[PDB]
Amino acid sequence: QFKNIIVTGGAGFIGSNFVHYVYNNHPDVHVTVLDKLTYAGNKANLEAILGDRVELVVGDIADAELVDKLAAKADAIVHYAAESHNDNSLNDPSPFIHTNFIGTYTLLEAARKYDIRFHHVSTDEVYGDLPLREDLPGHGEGPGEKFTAETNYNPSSPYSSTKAASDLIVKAWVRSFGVKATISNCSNNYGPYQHIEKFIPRQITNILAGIKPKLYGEGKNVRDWIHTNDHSTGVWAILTKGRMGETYLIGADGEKNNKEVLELILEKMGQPKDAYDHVTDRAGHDLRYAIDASKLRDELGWTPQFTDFSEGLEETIQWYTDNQDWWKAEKEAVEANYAKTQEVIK
Amino acid sequence: SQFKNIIVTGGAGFIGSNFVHYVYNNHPDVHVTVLDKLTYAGNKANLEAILGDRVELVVGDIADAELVDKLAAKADAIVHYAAESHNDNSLNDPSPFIHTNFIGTYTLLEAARKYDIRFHHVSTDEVYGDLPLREDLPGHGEGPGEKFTAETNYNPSSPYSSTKAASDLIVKAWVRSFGVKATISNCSNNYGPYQHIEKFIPRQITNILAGIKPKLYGEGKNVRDWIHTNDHSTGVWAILTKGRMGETYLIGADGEKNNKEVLELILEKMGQPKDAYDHVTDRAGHDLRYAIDASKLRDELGWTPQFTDFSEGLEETIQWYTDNQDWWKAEKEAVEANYAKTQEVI
Ligand SMILES: NC(=O)c1ccc[n+]([C@@H]2O[C@H](COP(=O)([O-])OP(=O)(O)OC[C@H]3O[C@@H](n4cnc5c(N)ncnc54)[C@H](O)[C@@H]3O)[C@@H](O)[C@H]2O)c1
Ligand SMILES: NC(=O)c1ccc[n+]([C@@H]2O[C@H](COP(=O)([O-])OP(=O)(O)OC[C@H]3O[C@@H](n4cnc5c(N)ncnc54)[C@H](O)[C@@H]3O)[C@@H](O)[C@H]2O)c1
Ligand SMILES: Cc1cn([C@H]2C[C@H](O)[C@@H](COP(=O)(O)OP(=O)(O)O[C@H]3OC[C@@H](O)[C@H](O)[C@H]3O)O2)c(=O)[nH]c1=O
Repeated sequence: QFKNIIVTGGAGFIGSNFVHYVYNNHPDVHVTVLDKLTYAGNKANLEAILGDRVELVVGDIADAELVDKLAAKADAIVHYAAESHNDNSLNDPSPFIHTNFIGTYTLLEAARKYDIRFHHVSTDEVYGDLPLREDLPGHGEGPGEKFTAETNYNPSSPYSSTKAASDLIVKAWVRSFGVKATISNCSNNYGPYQHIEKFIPRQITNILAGIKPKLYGEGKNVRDWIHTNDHSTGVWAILTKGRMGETYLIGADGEKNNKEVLELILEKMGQPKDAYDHVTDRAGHDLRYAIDASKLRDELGWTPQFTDFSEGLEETIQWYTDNQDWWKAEKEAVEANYAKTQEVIK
Repeated sequence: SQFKNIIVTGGAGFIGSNFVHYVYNNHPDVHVTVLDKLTYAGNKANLEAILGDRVELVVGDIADAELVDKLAAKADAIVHYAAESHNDNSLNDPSPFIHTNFIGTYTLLEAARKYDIRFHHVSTDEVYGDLPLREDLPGHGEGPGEKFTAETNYNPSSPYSSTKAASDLIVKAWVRSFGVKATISNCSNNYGPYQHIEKFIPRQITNILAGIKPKLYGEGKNVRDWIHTNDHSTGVWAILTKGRMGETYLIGADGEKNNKEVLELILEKMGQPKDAYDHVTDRAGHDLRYAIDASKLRDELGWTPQFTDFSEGLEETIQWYTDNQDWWKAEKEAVEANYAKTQEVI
């Protein structure tokens, strides 16, 4: 149904996985990646697949003149570009305001001008926090104990705040101006090409570099893990078959606490169970996230394929091990940045 | 009276100027610095009588970080009214709404964080979206979820209401993440003296005084919950001085009416025939019914509205616009010409 799509943020983790998906499975589609190449953008994520199907344009989603030139030639925008890290947002919120809110607005106005399709990629963090399962009457399976499409927005941080704000203007542009938009809110992704500032890759690559893994407080927090490959298929389903104006939740029923994830990484890599450091906990830290993906399953027939987390994590560890040249140049700098605000608890 | 040097942003507009007069007359220990950009909606005449040693007007933008810093360094609280406030202007040109409502709120929040001072965010019932009419509700407007509460989901409809909702979300995230000392109020439709003639009630009153037909959008079945600006002022004062840090309070006076009935009352009170008006082009995405349950504010802080007789409040408002024609006569032609660009008689 689309032949010339713009993928914003396609040189990053999840966005580049999506571009690979289209290159492999839909070779009749042309992709134009629009990416600013911040600290998180990486030409190596796309270099081997650039050609007649995929092109890279370096620039800012808030650059209205550039966005206009690109949108005049496209039939859809799939929007991943964002500042994506909670810890960076606590240290300096400025680029989150610019990219996440002003950038989304700029893209919406182009979609309105050219009357083209727009899919907004977003997060479960817009809904805030939930209690741990041991503290709920239905132990996580009762009404209201997971997020649904009817859950109230209640974000906790400058990152999650600016994401939620962007979701709200998308929805208002549909009602007020008839923009052809859909929204997705997905749980925590993992897999190859994730930046080493994030939880799973940071621990794996610390171990590879002879550095201790780092756990925030005692590791009680719970995240709902989904493989990026499954997020790609979900977005493709919503883009091509979704109902205009609707919000869809994406998740794979994969809740784990941070302590248990770290213990699995240590064991898989041959390290002792206690070979890690407890570090300064995150201001305003969100407790538990959990997604009920019944609407997407029911309506569009999407099913996740990578539901064995043990096997998915094993393949992820092997990828970081086999591609050390992809991350080694960033290790010292990322760890030094964290050292400015985190220390070992003792 | 815990706060002795406050900043009131947007204090040269309708509701903000009414609040500054309330402070001058009722809290003589408070010095007020107004920060106002004087857009088409700002008017020094709304403040002139009380300008002097107790109230200063500083002309500038809430998005100018350098100016905001200089003022915040001398203050012990910020009460934030500055906004682009009109749904119709937001549909014609969303640009100033993005700049003022979102970037402006962000800039003020960063100053409150820097100086560790109290911040009260003034917002609207429109952040919650729309409700059905009472005749179409199983509880006739009296059941759970048939009026807005502090637990109601955000679901804004327009560029105006979505930028306001977005600003509310960052305020709450700055509280959880950084400990900013903020409260939020969400109020229903205000009326009274000093309201800009682009708005519903003053537009009809002044059109009649000028020899022009009033204008009703579609059949006028839409419902708004009217509160006198004087009661909004006492509500904000209560929340500023006694509210629980981080909480939202709703302000309303149980005054729901449809637009047609309000227009008919104006016509009757001004000695005009009941059919002496035009139906005109309806608003894109028009919100149907708004309604506020103000229980939380009444029960926890002891506030009660004093102007509960709408007929009498409207009578006094008509008299004000009649006695102060010099305050608005020069703006009439331009406001009506702007509306003619997008509104025709139907
Ligand atoms: N990572 C997750 O678990 C997760 C889950 C659900 C949703 N999301 C959302 O998915 C999207 C991508 O997340 P990710 O983890 O790949 O992020 P990432 O940090 O790996 O990549 C972000 C990309 O955006 C680019 N970028 C930043 N600012 C830009 C700007 N102004 N103009 C153009 N490009 C810009 C960067 O160069 C980078 O390539 C984001 O919208 C995020 O909120 C992430
Ligand atoms: N009018 C209502 O029924 C209603 C109800 C609830 C809350 N609100 C909110 O109350 C507040 C005041 O509304 P109002 O009806 O008095 O609006 P208004 O249009 O009468 O006044 C807006 C004021 O803000 C100033 N301003 C605009 N942009 C600015 C900027 N960037 N920097 C500094 N000043 C700027 C204008 O000069 C003007 O004096 C708004 O935040 C609005 O969202 C309105
Ligand atoms: C100007 C105008 C309005 N209307 C209708 C539209 C609305 O249903 C109603 C009120 O219109 P507005 O004065 O534009 O107010 P509203 O859109 O309800 O928003 C107001 O209250 C909420 C506040 O947040 C907002 O700032 C304020 O402008 O009357 C008419 O029928 N005829 C008119 O000429």
